[PDB]
Amino acid sequence: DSCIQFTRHASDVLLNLNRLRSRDILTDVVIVVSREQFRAHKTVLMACSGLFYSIFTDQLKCNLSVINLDPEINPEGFCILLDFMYTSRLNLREGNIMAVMATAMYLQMEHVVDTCRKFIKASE
Amino acid sequence: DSCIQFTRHASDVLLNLNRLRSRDILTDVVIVVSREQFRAHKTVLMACSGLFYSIFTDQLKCNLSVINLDPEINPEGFCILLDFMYTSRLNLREGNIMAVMATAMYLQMEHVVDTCRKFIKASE
Amino acid sequence: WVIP
Amino acid sequence: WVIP
Ligand SMILES: O=C1Cc2cc(Nc3nc(Cl)ncc3F)ccc2N1
Ligand SMILES: O=C1Cc2cc(Nc3nc(Cl)ncc3F)ccc2N1
Ligand SMILES: [Cl-]
Ligand SMILES: [Cl-]
Repeated sequence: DSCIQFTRHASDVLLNLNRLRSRDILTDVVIVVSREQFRAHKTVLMACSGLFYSIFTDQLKCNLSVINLDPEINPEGFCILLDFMYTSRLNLREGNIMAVMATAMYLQMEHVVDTCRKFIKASE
Repeated sequence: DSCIQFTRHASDVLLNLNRLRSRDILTDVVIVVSREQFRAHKTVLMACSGLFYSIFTDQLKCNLSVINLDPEINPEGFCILLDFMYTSRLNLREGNIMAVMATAMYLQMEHVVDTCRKFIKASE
Repeated sequence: WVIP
Repeated sequence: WVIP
């Protein structure tokens, strides 16, 4: 086409979606990871995770307001990945990298799995 | 912080949100612009437009599944702006620039209003 | 704004 | 991935 494009638009949209999450505006699901609860927008979760895309495109599950993740999932790993979804920034540390990688494999976040594998390879 | 950042994340999120819109997945509002109807995600509309941010943060209006815009709004102008919200690309043409600018002023999309003003100034 |  |  003959379109013009605003370079910062996608980053500005994501920043505003994170501000809505912070302020609990129009959050429509609670993700339960053992004793912890995380509120989020189903659309953002689906846009970032192959697991959430499969869950919310299912005719029965799309209507649930609460999703319980596998008990082996670490809440801190999930929290780091949820922050990544809404900000593009991944808080990857020697002390959390194994939990983050395991959670990203479970959530089907291929780009995160890729950077974790590379950082682990560099340490060996 | 000590975060790493995935450059393409925000653009990839927006691309997936547009794929959900195309497939009518989890769209939760219909915007009526005279005889035309547009389905969208309330969160994307709020992230892009000061008018939709004000509408969906209102305690009564946040619950509406249908929003009727002012009859002076041109459906084609709205369609071009809705496409911009989900893609960052603005289909600005000599034949639509006045309708696009008027719609962007109404929707409170300051960056769009800015580029329309500049293109109009260049023609004079 | 840019030409994409 | 980059250092932001
Ligand atoms: O690593 C990843 C990240 C990821 C996100 C999605 N998300 C969607 N995919 C499509 Cl095709 N349309 C809409 C979506 F929201 C699917 C698979 C995967 N795998
Ligand atoms: O030209 C514009 C575009 C625009 C978008 C928004 N959106 C939100 N603003 C904030 Cl502070 N938090 C969450 C949001 F979804 C408000 C005003 C304006 N004016
Ligand atoms: Cl990813
Ligand atoms: Cl704008």
